[PDB]
Amino acid sequence: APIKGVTFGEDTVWEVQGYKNVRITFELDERVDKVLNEKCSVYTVESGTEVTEFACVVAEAVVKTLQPVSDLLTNMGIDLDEWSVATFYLFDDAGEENFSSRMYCSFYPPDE
Repeated sequence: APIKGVTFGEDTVWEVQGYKNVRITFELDERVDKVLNEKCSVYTVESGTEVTEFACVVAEAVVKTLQPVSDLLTNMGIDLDEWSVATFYLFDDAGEENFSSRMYCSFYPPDE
C-alpha cells in the first residue's frame, strides 16, 4: 500500500496512492538469475514516469544484489561493472516498451 505521505482511505488504490507494482522475469544470467528475479525483482512505479526511468532504478539494485563473487562473472564473460553502465530496455508481453504489472528486461534495443 504505497500511499502518499499522510493519506488513507480517500477513494481507492492504484488511483490516489500515485504508484504501481511491476516485476521482471525475462533473462539476464544463468547462475545468478533468481538473484535478480526472486531475491528482489519487484519494484514500484510512480504516477508520472518513463520506461527509461526504471532502467536506472531497477538495474541499480540488480548490481548490489548480484555482487557475491564478481571475480567469477568476469571470468565467465559477465561483467558487473557494465551492468551499472548498461542499457535496460523494459519490454512487455506484446513486445513493446511498457511498464505493466510485468515487464521483461531485454538488453537489445526496441527498434530505433
